[PDB]
Amino acid sequence: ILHSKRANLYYLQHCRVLVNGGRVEYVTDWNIPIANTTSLLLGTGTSITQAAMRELARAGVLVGFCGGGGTPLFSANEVDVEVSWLTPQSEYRPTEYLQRWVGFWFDEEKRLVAARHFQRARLERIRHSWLEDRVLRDAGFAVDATALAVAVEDSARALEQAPNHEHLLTEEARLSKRLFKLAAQATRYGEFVRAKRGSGGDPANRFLDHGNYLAYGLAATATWVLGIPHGLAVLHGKTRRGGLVFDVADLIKDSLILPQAFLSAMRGDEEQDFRQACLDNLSRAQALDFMIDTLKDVAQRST
Amino acid sequence: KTILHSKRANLYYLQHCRVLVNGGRVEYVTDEGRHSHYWNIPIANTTSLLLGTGTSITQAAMRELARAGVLVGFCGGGGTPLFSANEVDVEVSWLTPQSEYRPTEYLQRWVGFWFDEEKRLVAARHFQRARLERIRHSWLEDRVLRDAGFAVDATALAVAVEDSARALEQAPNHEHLLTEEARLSKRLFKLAAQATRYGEFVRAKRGSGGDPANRFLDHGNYLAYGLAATATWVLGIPHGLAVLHGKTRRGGLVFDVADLIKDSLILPQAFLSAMRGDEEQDFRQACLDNLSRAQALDFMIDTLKDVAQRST
Amino acid sequence: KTILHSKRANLYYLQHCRVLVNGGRVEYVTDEGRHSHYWNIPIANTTSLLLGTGTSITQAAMRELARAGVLVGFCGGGGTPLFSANEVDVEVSWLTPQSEYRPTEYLQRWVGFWFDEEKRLVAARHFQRARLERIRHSWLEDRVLRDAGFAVDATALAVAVEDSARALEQAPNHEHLLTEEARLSKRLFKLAAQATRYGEFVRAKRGSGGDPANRFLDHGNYLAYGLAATATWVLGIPHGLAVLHGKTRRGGLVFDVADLIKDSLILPQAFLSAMRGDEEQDFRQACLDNLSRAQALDFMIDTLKDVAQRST
Amino acid sequence: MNILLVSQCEKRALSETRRILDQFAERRGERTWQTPITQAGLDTLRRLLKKSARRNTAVACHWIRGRDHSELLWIVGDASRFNAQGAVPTNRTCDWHSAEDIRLLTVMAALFHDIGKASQAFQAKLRNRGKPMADAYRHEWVSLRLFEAFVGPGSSDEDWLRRLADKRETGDAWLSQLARDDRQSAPPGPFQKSRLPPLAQAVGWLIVSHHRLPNGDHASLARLPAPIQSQWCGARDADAKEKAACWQFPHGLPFASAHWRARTALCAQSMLERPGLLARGPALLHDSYVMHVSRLILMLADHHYSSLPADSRLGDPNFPLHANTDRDSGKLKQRLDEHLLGVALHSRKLAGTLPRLERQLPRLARHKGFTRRVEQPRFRWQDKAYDCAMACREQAMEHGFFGLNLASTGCGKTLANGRILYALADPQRGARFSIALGLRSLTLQTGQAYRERLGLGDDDLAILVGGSAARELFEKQQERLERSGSESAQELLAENSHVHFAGTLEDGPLREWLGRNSAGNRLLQAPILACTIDHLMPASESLRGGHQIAPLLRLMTSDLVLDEVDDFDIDDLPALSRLVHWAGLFGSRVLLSSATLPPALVQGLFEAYRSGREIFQRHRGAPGRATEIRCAWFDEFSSQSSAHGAVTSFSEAHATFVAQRLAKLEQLPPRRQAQLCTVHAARPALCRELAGQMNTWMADLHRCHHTEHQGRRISFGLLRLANIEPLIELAQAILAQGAPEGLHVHLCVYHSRHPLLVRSAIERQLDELLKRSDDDAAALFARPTLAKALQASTERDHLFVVLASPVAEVGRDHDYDWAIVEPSSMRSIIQLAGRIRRHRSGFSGEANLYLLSRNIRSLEGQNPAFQRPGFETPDFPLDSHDLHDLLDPALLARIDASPRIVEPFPLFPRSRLVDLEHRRLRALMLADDLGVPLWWQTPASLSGALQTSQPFRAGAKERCYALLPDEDDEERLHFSRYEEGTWSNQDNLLRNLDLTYGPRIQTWGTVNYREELVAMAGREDLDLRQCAMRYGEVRLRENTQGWSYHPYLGFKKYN
Repeated sequence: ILHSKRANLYYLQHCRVLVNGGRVEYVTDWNIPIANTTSLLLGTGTSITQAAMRELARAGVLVGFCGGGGTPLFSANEVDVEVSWLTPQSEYRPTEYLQRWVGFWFDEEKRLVAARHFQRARLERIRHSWLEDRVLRDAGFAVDATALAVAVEDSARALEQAPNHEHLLTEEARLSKRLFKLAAQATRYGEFVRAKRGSGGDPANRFLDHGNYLAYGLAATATWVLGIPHGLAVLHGKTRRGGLVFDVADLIKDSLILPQAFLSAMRGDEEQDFRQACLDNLSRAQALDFMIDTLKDVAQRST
Repeated sequence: KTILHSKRANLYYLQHCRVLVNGGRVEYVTDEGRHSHYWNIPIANTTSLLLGTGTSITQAAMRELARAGVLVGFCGGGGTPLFSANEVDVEVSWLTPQSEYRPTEYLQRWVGFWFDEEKRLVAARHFQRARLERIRHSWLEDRVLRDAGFAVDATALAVAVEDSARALEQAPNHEHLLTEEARLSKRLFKLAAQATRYGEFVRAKRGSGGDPANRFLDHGNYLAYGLAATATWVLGIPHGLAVLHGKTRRGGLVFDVADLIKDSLILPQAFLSAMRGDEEQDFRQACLDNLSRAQALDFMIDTLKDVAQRST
Repeated sequence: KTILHSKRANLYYLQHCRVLVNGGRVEYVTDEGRHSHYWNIPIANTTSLLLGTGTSITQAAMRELARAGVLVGFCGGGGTPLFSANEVDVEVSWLTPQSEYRPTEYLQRWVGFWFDEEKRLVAARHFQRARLERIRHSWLEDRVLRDAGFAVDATALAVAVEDSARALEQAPNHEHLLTEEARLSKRLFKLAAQATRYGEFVRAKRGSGGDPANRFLDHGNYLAYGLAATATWVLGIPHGLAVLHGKTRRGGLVFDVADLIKDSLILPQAFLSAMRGDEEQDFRQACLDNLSRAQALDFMIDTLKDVAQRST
Repeated sequence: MNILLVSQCEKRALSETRRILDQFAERRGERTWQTPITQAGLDTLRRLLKKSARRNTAVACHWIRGRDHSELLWIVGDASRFNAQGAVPTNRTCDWHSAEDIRLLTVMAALFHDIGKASQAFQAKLRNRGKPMADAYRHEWVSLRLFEAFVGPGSSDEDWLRRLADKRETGDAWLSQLARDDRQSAPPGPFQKSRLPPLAQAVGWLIVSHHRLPNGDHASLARLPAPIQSQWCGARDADAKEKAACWQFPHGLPFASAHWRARTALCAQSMLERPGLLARGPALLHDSYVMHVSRLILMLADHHYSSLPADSRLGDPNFPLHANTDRDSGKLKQRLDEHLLGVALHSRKLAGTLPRLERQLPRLARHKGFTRRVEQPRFRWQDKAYDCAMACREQAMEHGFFGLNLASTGCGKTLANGRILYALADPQRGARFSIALGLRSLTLQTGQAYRERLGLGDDDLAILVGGSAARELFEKQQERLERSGSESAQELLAENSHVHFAGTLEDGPLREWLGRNSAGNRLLQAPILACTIDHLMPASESLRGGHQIAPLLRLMTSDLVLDEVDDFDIDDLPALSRLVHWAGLFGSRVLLSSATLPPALVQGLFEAYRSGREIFQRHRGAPGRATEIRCAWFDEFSSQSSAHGAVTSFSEAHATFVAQRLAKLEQLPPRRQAQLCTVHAARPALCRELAGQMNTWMADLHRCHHTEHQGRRISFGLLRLANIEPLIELAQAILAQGAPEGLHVHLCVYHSRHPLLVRSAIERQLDELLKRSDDDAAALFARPTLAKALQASTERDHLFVVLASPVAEVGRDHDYDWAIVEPSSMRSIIQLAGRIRRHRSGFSGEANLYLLSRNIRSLEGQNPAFQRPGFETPDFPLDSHDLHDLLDPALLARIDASPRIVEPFPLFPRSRLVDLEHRRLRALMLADDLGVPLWWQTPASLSGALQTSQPFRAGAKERCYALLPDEDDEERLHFSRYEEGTWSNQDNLLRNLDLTYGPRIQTWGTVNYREELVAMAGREDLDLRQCAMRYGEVRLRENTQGWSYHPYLGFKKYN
């Protein structure tokens, strides 16, 4: 239920939230710390009432309606700002990460520094999931070990310098292009070229798109939890819609979605089974908590 | 495919119903004692929903609502806030869609200029300058209101607006701006009561009024808040980044945006509907007609754009 | 029970149909090649029918029509008279109900004053005095026409109407009155063409025009004739007792009564519909709207009553 | 606004109507919705309803205009369920005079069409999975020979019919009566003398021409189909064994099959029962309408059934023969009996379907932009034309129409044409017409401009982008198609061609045969189509293939507009005459829209239309109607109309209208003044000299004419050159020469050799920056693209110059201040004059148009100098090539359509340019001192001889190229070449070109290929490489050395 204990979030599934006796009680056909940091995430087969919303409103409990398992995040309550200029009088807990994000965002130098930190975290996740953890490999995802290490080292040696955002984007594209071929070799799926715009008919392409959708939903949940808007991207262009969501999701995109997609293509599993496997893997690695921690660290390590 | 969010006409206030998905359609159910009636909601033509007392929503219905960009708010019945946190009240608990990815230019401008107190008081002054202009426009230079029985004393309205503008020009800070806004609203209430030969009107607070004018004003505040929330979400600006009503109201940008049309379109219609013996549904439909005819949502969006652009 | 004949809104122009009784209902049938479609006629809300080219009626349908006081006329298609008796033309062959018994006061007044030539020219002058007043009213002192794109040169209309009234005051006989009416109608056509930026308009006779204005004028003449026939029958005055257009037109009282609204409501609407790219059905509906809004039938009834009363 | 939606849908349409309308409105009744809405939302709802609309869909939207006055806004779907006002009935209860003959002929020819596939050689070739061997004889020819065998020589038209009608007949001894072209003594053709009765001859022509037209060689034309010989239809030089193999039938012809013989007997008995059917034999044989409608049905049915999968529900289950093999695997697919029976069934179904096409196809009705009157005195002839068309509507419907829109350029003729053809339509049903622009290739920008001018969305107007393609795959793909045994499997329309339409394609009447998203179905379902005349030419000029089906169906089911019809080259005129004749043949109404129509061309086209309309009237409509074509004339000053049954009265009426128009044209004030310029007489030197002169010339023109605001002078100019390679050379010469003196110059290169998307981008920029009006300096200087360019430099004077090929004369609404024009033909001069100050009023009197004394092709010394484009030929030479002698000096004072519309007398065809043009046009079109009238005077439509003797777009053999990005790397671009459904790689043929920039000269109105490609791929939601291969073609003549490519100059040939 506790999707991300680092942020105090809860996931409710197949239960009706209502108020009887002045206290919210989730009558499933639960003991929750109703306080300024509760942040419920209602899921499949859940219905809420107006009284439930009122009692969750005079407790500082932000409420969001997410999909099945946690992603996507359809709609959620809006987090307020803890800026001293405003004086929000409520039981809520306004966040203070938007202030730091705005304070570092406009200078291109600090934006680039944060983007390079993002890429470093991405590569570290690749090396941890692909090599340090053999659970995926033992599941049937034997890799070329040394080749992946060489590619990660080359990507790090390219990202550690060459300023300008386009250079970082090109480096990320090259890393992904090499990584896809390495994964194809590892799983022996054969020759494979990713079809842009989600037009591919191969199992790998559709599974990769589904994983992209799940990761984007998770990133939206993380940004909503922290309170940063989606516009203030760090990697993508300032004109890209939902840039921050894509940047946050890219941390766990290549590390987890690619191996699970290739393994599900090998096994020939259905889309629902692949999605369930992806959700289980994301739960295992504390993906949401990792993205929240990475955003918090990026914000704090630039002041 | 659904209409552009700024070109949508409907707005729904619901009570004593159950909002759910029935056969792929978003519908609300009302219990008629021995039967249950399912009524469809045109999500592709509705800007926002308002769920009053005795409502409830499900995850499927909320998923289909947050896929055509339909905002959902949990208001309170009888023109009453959701609750009252001691000295402050919150009226609507907004559930803005998050899967829709919104434009990313106005948001950057707003976050860039929003953290400077002087640059944020400049924005409040610019917001009030448009409110006064639209009040003047609607009350005087438009014939639809006059043909419906609204006969405002042109000289009195002109002098009131001129005094309000003069006070605005010499505003030292936010408190005096709020005081001037309250004074203008009270004088406008008196003028509107006189114009519709409504009698003696005294404004009641926190939905304690009994006469139709007070109830209709309290109800129309919700429509104004819904339109303002829709506009702010469409431009991608968070509700919390207020410029004037941030001292006491959570999500104050909604109230600041709604103030542009609250005194210019809601106010005359409240007294016109009271004088006509209208029920709440008829007043709501009349207010929606007034907002759609005058393109209130477009005015809110354009004013937000102008404030953001001039902020630079 | 049916509505009062002066409070009825509909008017029907029919073509290429078969009017009959189907299951106790008066309906007309149109052949769609492989099917026949039956359309109902609201007899309890229709003042009169007009059967154009290719129509036919039965005895049962005509019996049910002449039981709610619904007049039936056999016009000609494309704004053409029924036929042309050498130098004169007849447009509508009226079938007035005879089982309904009409009031018997206005008829006595009309037959009493009608056989004196001086007392019948006095009536023609009084008829033209109301036509001028209604022209002035509709063209100038009413906003509905102006809000739809009609912007008449106020000074030119005023001087034209003043000259027409001055000519009326010194009218020696019927011929000069007819000449003045024709001059005023031509000048009004020119003014209306200028007002709607229609270009250069030259009036065509006997339905020979090709531009939309001529066709719409020829069509609206039929609606005017229908309303006038309804009014004359309602007051109980026979169609034949004319005061102005009795020299060349059978049933001239219909034309005399229709002249009151022909130049004041049909004329602006013809050019307004022409500029808007309207078909004949849309122009007909617009004209019916104008007549119902301005209460043209009530004006005709009241003018006939006033002429009869002042005759004594 | 408040709208009220009422639905009369049924069955499957009701579910979708409810699903769509429940999202936009609230229910009021069982089938009634109502909601407040905005105009944009209303348009969105209407387009959503029209996209997914079946045949049962019927939705009406009402509106409240004025109290007590409702107004029907539109009806989506079946409009017959509502009356004019939108009501509904309270209860509903229950002209082709040669349809049956066509149906019987088509069915019989379908049954006998592939009877020649029983040959041992053909069966072996179908079963030969190894190396293919070309068949000696075409299967159509042996099918015709078998028909001759069965019918018997000299047999009467009733004897063979009765013999085939006897089901108890298995006398295969008739095979002994067969002939064999493989055998010696040269057996007589099946059509000569009495080898075929007059009816079996018609069926034999239908059989022999179900894949290609019998184009042969060589009084002969008038005697058709008699002179048809074996050498006319295919045939190859092969050994005697191969020739003999095509005649032996080991497994027997499909006569033993019970179902085939039963159907044949049924058809024969039906033909015999028909009263007088065996009497119209010679009449039907030479009737172009009957034969061509029968052949269209037969070919479409064959094309449909050749793609269907095998069916065991009809035909002998264990028949030994076969018809085709699946191309995917090569295994045998269809038995011959099943194929023939299916082709016959679909032929009968199509013959039944065709009469319903005038009511089942979508139409455009209730449009207000075509009926709304104008408010400005300038555009007040568009209303006179509409009134004139409405006055004729009934007579035009009853007898036909041949309109002539002779209004001068810049008057807004597109809206006038739309309004005229909408007025000619029945108001209850709606209008359907085509806009055939006289261009080689239609860009997307021109289609969008047509949509904007007519005020129509993509739900009402479709655009057939690209240009027509001559047969290139006729050698490679035909091999595979013949090997598979289904030669009628090629697409009805070309492959790269795309129809940009977003309307009702769900339940179209011809969905079964054409497809659903296929480019023929969109071409037919679109109420209004914007194509080129080259797209409709394959209707009448298709020799080999089914390319003639979709254009022909469009011709039968629509009207016709020929925009810029005189722009066609003189050699291509007979093809246009044939197209007009067939437009008049199938009941279409043609409206010619050109400002410079000479009398001879108009007379020839009218004669063709009248000849076609006579035969159409003989088959469709009330019999006995006299051929009185309702001719109409439209112009900027008035509009007339009259009926004419001969070219003798039509010529007089045209002359009268031309005289009146000229009289009214003389009194017009002058707005263009032309001055002759004499140039000083290879490429790198001549172009350099021209660029040197066009500095002083441009300076003088800018000084004379310009716009002044805030002390800054900007002037827009145009330089037109006859050919492209000289244009590119002169562009380089200007570019590496710099500004003349302090006069900053912006140059734009615009020709037809750029990529299509690049060309459309250049057109989009030039159509947005070159829109001018009187006293528009304040807005002109505030335009962003102009603003940046002006502010960047410090010079107060700017020269925005456009260097354009003859492609800038058609479809370009541009207002220039001055122009330097090379002389090609008088029409070009008039069209380019009609563009300098075309929107503005007020003339300063100084010369604004400069004409060079002689063209480049004369400076180089080539003779004839006025050719490609031009009219000069060795047969019609010119005594001079200097404009000082070929032009009347009085013409430079005022240039308009006057020299072109009227015919000067006496004609001096070797000293005056316009006299030469008129002499050539009257020599070819009419007669004067292989005639065009032979297309309808003699039965030449039964063979492809005319299409080969007078070809269309003959000469150069262009090849399709593109800048395809690499599959692996999007950044890398590869110069490809469409060879046969596969883009090869030709990087070795392309090289970069280096451009040198002079002082103070940049390039304006250009585009980057990559950015435009990605932008249009995103707009169309298509793959980037797919977008490149679909809208980035460039047609270049084959050159061994290759080409040099620059983004701002296009592809220049390299040697």
